[PDB]
Amino acid sequence: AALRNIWPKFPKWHEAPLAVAWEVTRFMHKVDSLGLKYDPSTARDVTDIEKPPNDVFVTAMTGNFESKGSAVVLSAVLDYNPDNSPLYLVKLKPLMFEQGCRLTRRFGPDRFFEILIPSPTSSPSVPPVSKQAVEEVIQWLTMGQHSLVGRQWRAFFAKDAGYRKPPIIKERVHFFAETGITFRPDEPVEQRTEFKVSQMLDWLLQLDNNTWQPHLKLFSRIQLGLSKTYAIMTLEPHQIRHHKTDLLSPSGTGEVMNDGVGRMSRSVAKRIRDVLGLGDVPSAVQGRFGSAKGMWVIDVDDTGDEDWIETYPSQRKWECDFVDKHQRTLEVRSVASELKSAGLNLQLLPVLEDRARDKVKMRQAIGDRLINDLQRQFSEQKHALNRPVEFRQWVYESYSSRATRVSHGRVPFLAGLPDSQEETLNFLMNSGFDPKKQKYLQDIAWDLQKRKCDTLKSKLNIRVGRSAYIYMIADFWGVLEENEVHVGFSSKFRDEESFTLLSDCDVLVARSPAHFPSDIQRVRAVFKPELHSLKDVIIFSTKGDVPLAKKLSGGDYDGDMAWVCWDPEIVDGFVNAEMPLEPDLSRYLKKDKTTFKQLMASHGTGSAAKEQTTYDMIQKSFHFALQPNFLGMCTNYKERLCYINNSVSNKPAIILSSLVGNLVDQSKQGIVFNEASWAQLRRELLGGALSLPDPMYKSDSWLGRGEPTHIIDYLKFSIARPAIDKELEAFHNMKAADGAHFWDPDLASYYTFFKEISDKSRSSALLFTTLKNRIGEVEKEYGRLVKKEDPYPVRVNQVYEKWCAITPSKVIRLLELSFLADREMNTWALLRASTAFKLYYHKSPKFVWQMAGRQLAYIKAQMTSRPGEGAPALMTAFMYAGLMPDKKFTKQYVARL
Amino acid sequence: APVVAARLRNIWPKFPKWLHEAPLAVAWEVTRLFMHCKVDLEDESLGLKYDPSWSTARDVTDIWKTLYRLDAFRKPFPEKPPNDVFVTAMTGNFESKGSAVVLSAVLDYNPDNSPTAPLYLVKLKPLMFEQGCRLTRRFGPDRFFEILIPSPTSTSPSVPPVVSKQGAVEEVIQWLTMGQHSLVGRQWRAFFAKDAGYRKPLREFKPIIKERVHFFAETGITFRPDEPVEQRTEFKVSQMLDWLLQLDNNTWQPHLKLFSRIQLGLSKTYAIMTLEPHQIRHHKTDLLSPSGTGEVMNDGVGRMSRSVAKRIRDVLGLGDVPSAVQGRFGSAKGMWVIDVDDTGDEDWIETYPSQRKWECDFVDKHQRTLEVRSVASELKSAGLNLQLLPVLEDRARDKVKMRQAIGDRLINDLQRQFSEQKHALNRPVEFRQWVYESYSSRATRVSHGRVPFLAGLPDSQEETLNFLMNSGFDPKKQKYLQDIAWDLQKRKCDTLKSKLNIRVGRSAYIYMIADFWGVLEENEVHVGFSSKFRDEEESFTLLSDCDVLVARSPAHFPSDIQRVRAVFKPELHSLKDVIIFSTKGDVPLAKKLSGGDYDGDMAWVCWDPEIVDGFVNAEMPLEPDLSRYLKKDKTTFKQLMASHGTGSAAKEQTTYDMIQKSFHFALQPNFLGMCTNYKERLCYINNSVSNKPAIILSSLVGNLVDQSKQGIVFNEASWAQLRRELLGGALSLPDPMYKSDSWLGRGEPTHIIDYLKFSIARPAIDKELEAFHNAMAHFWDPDLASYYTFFKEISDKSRSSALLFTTLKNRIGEVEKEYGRLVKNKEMRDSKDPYPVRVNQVYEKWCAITPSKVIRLLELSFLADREMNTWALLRASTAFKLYYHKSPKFVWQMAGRQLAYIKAQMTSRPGEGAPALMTAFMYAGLMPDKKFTKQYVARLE
DNA sequence: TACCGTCGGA
RNA sequence: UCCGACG
DNA sequence: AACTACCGTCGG
RNA sequence: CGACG
Ligand SMILES: [Ca+2]
Ligand SMILES: [Ca+2]
Ligand SMILES: [Ca+2]
Ligand SMILES: [Ca+2]
Ligand SMILES: [Mg+2]
Ligand SMILES: [Mg+2]
Repeated sequence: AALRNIWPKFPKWHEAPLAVAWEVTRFMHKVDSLGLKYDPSTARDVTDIEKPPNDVFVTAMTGNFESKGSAVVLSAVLDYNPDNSPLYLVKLKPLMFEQGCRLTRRFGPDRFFEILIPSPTSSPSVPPVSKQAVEEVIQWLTMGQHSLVGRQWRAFFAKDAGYRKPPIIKERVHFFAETGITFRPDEPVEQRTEFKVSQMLDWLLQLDNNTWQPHLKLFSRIQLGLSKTYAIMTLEPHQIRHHKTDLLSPSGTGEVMNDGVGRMSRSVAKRIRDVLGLGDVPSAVQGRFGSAKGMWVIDVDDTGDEDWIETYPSQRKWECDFVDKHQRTLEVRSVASELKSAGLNLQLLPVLEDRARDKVKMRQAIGDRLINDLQRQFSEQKHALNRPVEFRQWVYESYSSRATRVSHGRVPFLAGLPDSQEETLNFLMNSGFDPKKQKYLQDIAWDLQKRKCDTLKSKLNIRVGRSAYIYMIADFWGVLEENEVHVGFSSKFRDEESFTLLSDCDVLVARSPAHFPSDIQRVRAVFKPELHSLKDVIIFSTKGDVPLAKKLSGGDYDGDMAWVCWDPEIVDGFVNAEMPLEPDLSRYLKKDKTTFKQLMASHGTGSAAKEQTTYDMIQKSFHFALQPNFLGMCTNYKERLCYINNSVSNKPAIILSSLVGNLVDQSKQGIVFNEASWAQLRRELLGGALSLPDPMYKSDSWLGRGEPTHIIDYLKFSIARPAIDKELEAFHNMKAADGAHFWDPDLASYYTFFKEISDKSRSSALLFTTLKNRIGEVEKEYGRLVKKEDPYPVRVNQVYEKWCAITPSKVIRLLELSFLADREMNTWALLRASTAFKLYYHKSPKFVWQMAGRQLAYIKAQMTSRPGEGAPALMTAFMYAGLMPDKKFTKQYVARL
Repeated sequence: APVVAARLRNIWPKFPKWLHEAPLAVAWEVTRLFMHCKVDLEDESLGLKYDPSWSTARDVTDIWKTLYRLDAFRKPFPEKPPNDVFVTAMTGNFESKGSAVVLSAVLDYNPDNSPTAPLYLVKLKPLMFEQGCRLTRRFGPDRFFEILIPSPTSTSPSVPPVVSKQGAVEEVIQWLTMGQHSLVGRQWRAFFAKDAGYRKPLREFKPIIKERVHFFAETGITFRPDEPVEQRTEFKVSQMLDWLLQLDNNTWQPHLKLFSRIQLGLSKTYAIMTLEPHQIRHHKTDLLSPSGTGEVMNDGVGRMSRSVAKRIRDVLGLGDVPSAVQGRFGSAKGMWVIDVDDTGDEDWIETYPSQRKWECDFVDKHQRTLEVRSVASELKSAGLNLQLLPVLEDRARDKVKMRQAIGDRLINDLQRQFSEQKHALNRPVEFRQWVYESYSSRATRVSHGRVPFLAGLPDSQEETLNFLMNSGFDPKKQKYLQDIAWDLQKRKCDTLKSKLNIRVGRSAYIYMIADFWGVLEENEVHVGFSSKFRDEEESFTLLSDCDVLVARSPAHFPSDIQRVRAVFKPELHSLKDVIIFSTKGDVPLAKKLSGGDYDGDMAWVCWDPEIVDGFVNAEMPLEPDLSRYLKKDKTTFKQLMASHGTGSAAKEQTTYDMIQKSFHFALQPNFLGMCTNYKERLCYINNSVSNKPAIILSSLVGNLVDQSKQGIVFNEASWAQLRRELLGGALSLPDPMYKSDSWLGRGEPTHIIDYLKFSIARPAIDKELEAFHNAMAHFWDPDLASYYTFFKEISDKSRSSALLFTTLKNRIGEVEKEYGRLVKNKEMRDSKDPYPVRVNQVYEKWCAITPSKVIRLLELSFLADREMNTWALLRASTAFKLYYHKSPKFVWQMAGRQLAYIKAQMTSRPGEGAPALMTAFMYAGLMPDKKFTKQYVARLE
């Protein structure tokens, strides 16, 4: 309680633009009758007054916190303050641009403030102040306004942000600015009318027509207003087709067959392409529209050019009138785009094996694939090392630097070589060095492969080229039969056969996470020309008793993606399983069903009652949301117990699958599940208080007895590790080495050159001896500071600074080339590198290459040039970074040779 | 004409006794030098003897160096064979990885008209690689020799009199075919000839029609009477042809048609695999029309097993398995498509009668080897051409509409291609990406193992643009780079206004195939792509539920473009990058397309709705009977043999008769060109491709393309008579106005081509070039003068340095003046020395400019490539200082390389990254990263 | 004054 | 442009 | 002390 | 880290 002054105080020193106030307050970095005064508001860069970029600042000052659909964000991080004298330390983050949302577009980003705060229901770090208290924290966040940068902030939403480092579990809480110093009673940022959270929520959800909803679920729908989305277009009432019924089963079971998905007209789809700047028209988008959320797919039957969209009951999360423009605006979160290979995750393996007709054969196949994959990998690197052009291509494919190059506009350099080992190899190879000839490169290439082996031991990867995660859609047009799916691609899906569609074959579909044996299903891919224009989506039938998506771990067509696999080896043994009869767990899982109406009865009728009920929902929902979550604990418990049983289909496996199936829906479903319910369910149905071990596959080595038997144990320890160990032993054998050597007669060329001049001139000899000596001093400082585990980059740079200081008559002017702004590009730099190489190449080779790699590459390129054999090119750092190896050149050139 | 016969006795270079020991590659390349340097190979004054070193040479320069020691050879050496070729000729038995070493010569008429002078001058070409063929694989590339020779029936004014005024044609033909020709130790006998078109005479020795003639080496000094290239067995041309054609079983064929099938043995192909007899299904009947017309519906195409397709992918290194290949297999020629019904794993192929061009037993393994000429591969956008436009207008439901559209399309296509280059020009990273996507240099880079240079810059203008931007030059700040981009665009505009190749995004040229499986109804076609076919608005992986136009070039009849319905059949989904026509109906759709079929024909396929939707199909034309003018010589091989009798001697004589008779037939003047041009002019002046004269001439040229294969005789008199009796007289029509570069007509253009070129293309091109010229910069760049400044300051305080600096200055103007004479002089534009040779001579003079510690420090003599020393930097800088405005082309072409070096040196900034000095080879293996260009620009904006 | 279209430069 | 195939 | 916190998809 | 299921 005495939680009475957590936020920074606002002084009357109170007329500053909101952006100016927050950035000035950001002083916190820490000064509390000094003559502080309001300097003369029109700044366009923060430096003029951990830094907000100017573009953000201009939009904050002049753009009303909005630009290109991006909103400036008032985000803050709160962490427990160490001192425990009679709580949190606020750290207002820099102003940043984040994608906007319905609520910020309708009321203004400046009126929204988001914080990351430690959960009060959490852990040793939690201060004793643990001895209380949660009600007091929740009251602090909800019951009252919060003053900050001259605005009164009220809380209206909370969501789990997960474990965060000050590690503890932190909540994201959202606040709305209801009033302020610049605010007006009953629009620019400064001239803002005062609006209560209760009205802001009533605008979004139209509570008067939704009091029948469980308030917990209603509260969860607030997330639609905060969904970060691209505003595409606004549609007119006569352009919106609200259906009053979903597509239902033809078998009369009553099941909804298009849960979450509707059609849009082809023109609407075109506007999406135009607004988002997309190479083609998207077949389907994940979006929001009024109360509706889910997927929209092009009506392949739309021949006109008129804009329209439909909604369905399964999509509309609350009764909406769709009157306000912002409730009629199509909002896209993502579009169905070109697919990539998915591989096979380990959760799928137990179910795949559980459903195999021949478990021994299915195991044998997965293992033979992995052995074939690892053997290919090891063999390809060995072949690549033989030729620089081939090794450059392999080194480029193993690690991606484009992100690092784009952010820097160049390959970043530490001292005389690029930061990364893979860039050091390519850079040095581009200058003519050979890994099989220059030991320095040989060693580097040895590290990377040795580190690559260590990455394989840690993580088991079964990669299947013929798999992909794909948005799921339902078949509005009735062309697909119950067990048929349609899959066409927007481009070539490449597997070392290639595909543009799937036709006349079986496929597996699943959703991750898969738990029940039926959470994977085998189906027949049939390409229907009627659907040819829908690409990068998989289309399920709308016939049959139950929608196929429902079978995929309770899936639907509202944004769900399916794992789709058409690898014939993985598919052919699979035997479908009926959906499981889920046990009754109500003894352990209590559902709070209280409706908004029931909440209101406590207060009466009319605006005053409704507003009270609304702030009630918020506080109660905050309590629920802050209750410790057990999804992860129970998921891990299931993994450990199913491992022990080697079963995913027996009685405890179904129980745990049903349990975790309800723990994901916890916020929307109002499911209560505390520590005591977990202890009771374990005691009565599982292994009681016993703490379960971790599966053996969770460590790098087989620490068990006898040969591994669990499929994941078998693949990681009986297939993968022995193969990896065989390559490592081959690599360890190195000892064997007509070999790679540090010495390169090319790199001493400048040294020998200047030695001949020095022998005939005393004046030049003195400069040479000085140079030789100063280099010696720096090599001793490298031994001192580099060979000292303050940080390693800093220490290398420290020597590099001393190295670059080694500086030098027509001879001096020709050596120094003063007109060059970058002294590392003059002839003295070459000479220094050559002389250092000559004197320290065998004693201390890393010093020479780390200090002078850059110039050694220059010397090498110069020396290996041959008259009339083409021209070496001197690339600028920027232009060098934008180039990549040409895969076709390597294959074509290698074939010729 | 025995005066011609006199000048036809010492045409080939003599093979001296001192070179008999030489391997053929030696004899060839040694002979080439003697011929190029004007030294007599039997000159006794030189004391010539075989150098034993030549037998082990791995570089031709090593052999020629020995000759250049002699004073007689000390003129620039002739173009040299690449080293891998030469080694292959010396130790590889003339074959490497499916490539054959080729022996070729070019002949031109001797300008000397002495009665005793050689009629022709010979230039042996350097050994080279070309793809092999069945005949070179079966008998060895070293036994084949091909020449280009002037056609003795040429009527050009340039023909000497000894032939033009004389029995000369009969004497030349007899020279070619009567007996063996001695050359490099071997006896060569002609066995095939084909038209090689109009060729300019070599400068070393007015276009003339030349023939390509192929000789087989029947024997030679090292040959053995009845393998390595040197130990070869005697073999007669008559026998080699019998091996190819199995003449005993083909005497029923017209001998001229039989002769034309020799091309199948010479077709350049990749040998894939050899199938066993039991894997080969010879069909006795083609797929026939279901309506009983007898018409063949799969003319030239058959099925292969899925495993055969896989082997093709493997052997050729393809990304995926190709649905269809163009190939040869024994006597069969045509297309083979994967059997979509094949689920086994057994190798097999099938042949049809329409594919088999002679009766072949398929016993020999070389007659059982699938050979691939080409595969159906990823498609690209096509465009219109001058032949389609009049037919598209003829068939248009609204001529005025289509006319106005085609034009407005040309206009918008020009605007997008100018607007994309103008945006890209604003940032160097973006222009580089645009230049890289503009052209393809991968092929050249892979062959030379680097970017080839001419003097101080890459040869390509595209490579030069990127090479100089890679060193930091901006194309909006340096005029030399702007000028290069300008010239490049002009050239493309010139091509548009000359060829009117209007781009149509939704169009492609696609191999045609027939539907073996009966799923396509008549007038339905199936098109699936192997990957996304992009068009700015829409992208495609297949075509479904739309109308398409299909056509073949040459298109002449109104019905040579056909509008049909694209229907995607899931049964055929695995056949990609081909267009499949129906095998139902009375006539195969392929036949309607200028008489086409499925043996390698490609169709122009258009699915652009604005172009498709106005088109109205025409019915097939009522063709005239032209037998009065086109006379087919149908003489069979059997009939030829009756002149001689039966048995092996008779057959051998008949075979050589076929050859000589077919040479005479092949050397007769061809009228395809004249009659096609006549049709163009007539249809132009009438502005009609559908009236009676248009149909007659379309039917005529339709017959003359088939000429050599059909035995059609059509002489000058018959052309005249044909024009007289059917076409209103033997006239000489005006050239269309669009043949000229500016509008020479009166008033507004009337013909659609005139309209598009002169009303649309020309004004728009001048408009774009006006706005492109306004969206763009100086020659000067202070950075490039940094070294020049640096050294004036030194040489302002040193007399010795100043003397050096002045000699450099003076000698640069010396070479500059030489550049203005050899390259700049418009007079030198035509000279025996071509542009590259003239540049190099100036470059050599430039590189000859050459510099005590200051000299050592400038020279860096330990560097093997003096062009990388600091001197080369000072030289380029000074030259730039002096001539950046007066002679920009000179500075950049001589010193561009070092200028690039100085620029990258000067623009480097401390701690702002490191410039990278790439090796020439490593530089050529890199390509722009499109994903980097887009990611970086987005961060910038 | 004697053709056009598709590919490729081993 | 030149050279080499092909339709 | 010692129990004990999930999978997948895209982007950055 | 940032969204999303
Ligand atoms: Ca869902
Ligand atoms: Ca749902
Ligand atoms: Ca043909
Ligand atoms: Ca044919
Ligand atoms: Mg659901
Ligand atoms: Mg034909």
